[PDB]
Parts: sequence; structure tokens; C-alpha cells
Amino acid sequence: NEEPLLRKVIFPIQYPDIWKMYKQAQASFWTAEEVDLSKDLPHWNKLKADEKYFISHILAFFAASNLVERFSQEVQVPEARCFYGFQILIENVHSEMYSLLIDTYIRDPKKREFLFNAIETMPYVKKKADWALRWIADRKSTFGERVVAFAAVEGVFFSGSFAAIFWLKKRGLMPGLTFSNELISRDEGLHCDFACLMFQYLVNKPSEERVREIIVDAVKIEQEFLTEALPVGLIGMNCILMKQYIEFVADRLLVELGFSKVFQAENPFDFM
Amino acid sequence: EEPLLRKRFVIFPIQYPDIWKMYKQAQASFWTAEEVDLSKDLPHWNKLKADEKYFISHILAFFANENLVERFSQEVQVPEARCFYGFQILIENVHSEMYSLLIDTYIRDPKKRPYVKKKADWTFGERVVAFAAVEGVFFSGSFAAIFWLKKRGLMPGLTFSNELISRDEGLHCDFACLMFQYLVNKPSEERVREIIVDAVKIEQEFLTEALPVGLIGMNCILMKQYIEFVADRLLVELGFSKVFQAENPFDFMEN
Ligand SMILES: [Fe+3]
Ligand SMILES: [Fe+3]
Repeated sequence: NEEPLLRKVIFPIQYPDIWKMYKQAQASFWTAEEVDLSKDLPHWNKLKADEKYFISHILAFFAASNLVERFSQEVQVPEARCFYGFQILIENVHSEMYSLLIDTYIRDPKKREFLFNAIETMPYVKKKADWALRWIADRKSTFGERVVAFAAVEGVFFSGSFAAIFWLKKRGLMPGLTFSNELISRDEGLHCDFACLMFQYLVNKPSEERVREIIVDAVKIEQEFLTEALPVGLIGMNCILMKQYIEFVADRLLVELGFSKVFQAENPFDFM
Repeated sequence: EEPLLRKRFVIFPIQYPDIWKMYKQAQASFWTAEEVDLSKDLPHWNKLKADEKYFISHILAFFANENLVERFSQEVQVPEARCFYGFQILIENVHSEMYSLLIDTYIRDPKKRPYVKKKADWTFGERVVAFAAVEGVFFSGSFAAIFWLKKRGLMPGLTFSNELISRDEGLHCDFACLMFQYLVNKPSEERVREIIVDAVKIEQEFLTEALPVGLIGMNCILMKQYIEFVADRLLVELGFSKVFQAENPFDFMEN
């Protein structure tokens, strides 16, 4: 309780800018039903064996993916709690959408079964697990550290896959997948932005050194996935350029938290 | 332990269609505070008596917890249930914003801007019922009081917000009953009564001793009856029998 966010009639609003972001969340409310998948199987069938493997897998990883309930309890400002309550909900809309997309492109139930049991095995899930239990759950962890981890989960992890799905939009393919990709990644941006806003109200925040360790570690994990394990070559993208994008994204985040760049990586993707 | 408390990778194909249908119903009743127009209430408020202002402000003060759903939501494993609870969390935030706006609209003077204690102190199944009780028994008499204001044609912002909020609590309370059905081990009829009947006592004391509905022209004996009626309706919903046998006295609460 040295911290304004942490210390124990919502109106009038004390924090207009926390509140403005809640209001932006509400403004952009949607449901998985809103998204039209009727024109997708034709485009899907035009994809090649390697591109279907890739798309079906990154979807499964999106689906495989509860720290927000913890922040909502911990943070004591009503304005913030409203934003986290909306975040809980919209995340559940994300899951529905991924389930819908899979069910639309993987029609046979046993194929879905093979697919998911594979994905539980894989490194990307274990590595992201180990990272969160290292930087969130450790309980030598601090609140400032968790805020930075929180921001990374939203803005570094899956950043490369949103980009991959945007690359397909460039080629006029799969309008339901790409349209839902836009809504979801927009939602993540806002969530990443909110975490960066909270970080600005901290009395005790972590060393630039420490902020780099959390962030650059996620970059390690995300780059490995999309270049080593499930390479973007599978859908005609360049690996080197993707590693660079992940770093541009991570540099942007460091600067949002008020620190200097580490990688100096420019954005390689016009379409982004 | 229990199906609702035990362990999914992908929502579809839906497993508990009845719980899912409730989530979809919640989604279909989405609203925000700004959709309720409070710009004709102050003139009405200024025409009220001293005792009507007293009553309305005080119930609005007690209207102004979903810590508990941030616990149910974490404990329940069935994805369809977790979806409903997510949406419930959102809607109670809409409710609080609504009640803050109302207070702010009528009690413009900052300086001006009990029952509380009895609620505070007051197995998964027990918590479900106590949870159902909060939605259903607590504040049911306050909902009826504002439906009385509507019958006299007063305070249209308050009364409309009340219709919306009442409807949500109905759904939220119904949902706690659907959860209760799915329990394999549930407390006996004896425990439910204790929880529901303690609830009724607290609510009855509140709207007839501390802050009598007589202040807005209502009959207390009848308000006591209606609270008992709501409690009865809950007991039967949870799969038990009535304890009070109370008829709903209010013709205006019949739609
Ligand atoms: Fe998110
Ligand atoms: Fe409720």
C-alpha cells in the first residue's frame, strides 16, 4: 500500500485515462457469431498441404493457450477493475472464435483429436509455461515485474502469428480467419497498452536490466517457435524478416514502458 | 470430486447446451449505463417529499459484491459455466456504474454523498445457494420498491435502469439454480432453509425496521410477504418445497 494501484461510488472518476480505456473496450465489444465464416472453405481448399499444416497448427496453439483474474483481485482501483472484467470476457470470446475456426476448417473429429494431443506435447507451450512460472508465479516476483510480464504476454507472445495471418490477408485468402485476426490482435494491443498504462503508476518499478530479461526471453521463445518449430517458410514468409519483426515489436514495448531499445530492429513488414 | 469442479481444449462441440443457452441469453441482454437517460429525474426528484428522498438515496447507497464470482469463475471448470461468469462480472460493473450515476445525479452536494453488517457476517453447494440468495432474496424488496415508484409514475431513469438490472439478476439467480442441479452432493433441505431464511430475516428487517417501505407509501406487512414469496420461489427452483407459503401481494410485480 505504498502503491496507489494496490492500496485498500465509482463516480466521479479519479483516473480518467484508465477509465477512457475501459470505455474503449466496451466500444469495441463483439461476439464470435458476428464473424462470417460462410465464404471460407473455398479459400481453404485452395491452400497447399504445407500451408494447411501451418494454419491448422497456429490455430491449435491459439486454442491451447488466467493471470487476469489475479490482477483484478490485486489492483484496488475501480477503473482498472472494470477494464480487467471486460478483458476476462473478451478473452472468452477469443476462445470461442478459435474453436469456431478449427471446427470450420477441420471437419473430421478424429483429425482434431490427433491435432490437439500433438500440440500439448510441444515446446512452445512448455517454454511459455516455464517463463510465466519463472517471472509471475515465483513469489520472489514483484508487482512491477508481473506488470512487465503481463505486457509481454499480450504484446510479444503471438505477435508473430498475428503477423503471419496478416501476411495471408495480403494474398486475399480466408476472409473469416483474417477478419477475426484483426479484431483479436486489436484487442491484444489494447490489453498490452493497458498494462503499460498501469506500469506508469508504479512507485517501485524494475531495473531496465530486469525489464530486458523478461522481454528478451519471450523474444527467444517466440522466435524459436515461428522459425525453428513451425517455420513461416511453410506459408512463403522469410524467417530472418520474422525474427526482426518480433524484435521491432519488443523494442516498441520497451519504449512504451519508458526504456530504450535493445535490438534497434526496424519493421520489415509494410502490411504491418 | 464433482463434474462442475473437475476436468476442455475447445468449446465446440458443446457439452452442456443448457448452460450455453444461458450464456447466449446473457450476451443478448448486453447494455451500458449510457443507454439509460437520467436527464428527467432531477425535476422529479425535486418534487418528492423528504421521506421519499431519504428512502431512495439509502437503498441506492446499499446498492452502491463480485469478488465472489472472481472465485466461482476460478473454481468452476466447465468452460460453458466459465463463460457465463465472465459475462456476469461485466454486467455487475455495468450495474455499479449505473448506481453511481444515479447517486451522482440526485445527491449533487459532495458533503452528503447497519444492514451492511448483517450481510457481511452472514461446501461448494452451500456457497451456490448463499450466492443465489444474494441475487434473489437480498435486494428483491428494493427492486419491488422501485417498481412501486414506477406504478405512481415517478423517476423514469431510476425505474428503467431498475427494469434492466432486475432482469439481469433474474438470469444470474436462475443460473445459480442450474449450477445447483448439476451438483452430485448438495446440502440437505435443512441447510438451504437456514441460508435462505437467514437471508429473508435480514432483508425483512431492513425494509420494515431500519428503512420502512412506508416512506414511499408501501405496506410493510405486504413487503414482508413478497420477500417470503421470492424466497419460496427460489427454494422450489433449487428443488425443495416452500417454507412460508406466501402469495405475491403486488399486482404490479406480475409481468
Ligand atoms: Fe488479451
Ligand atoms: Fe448479479
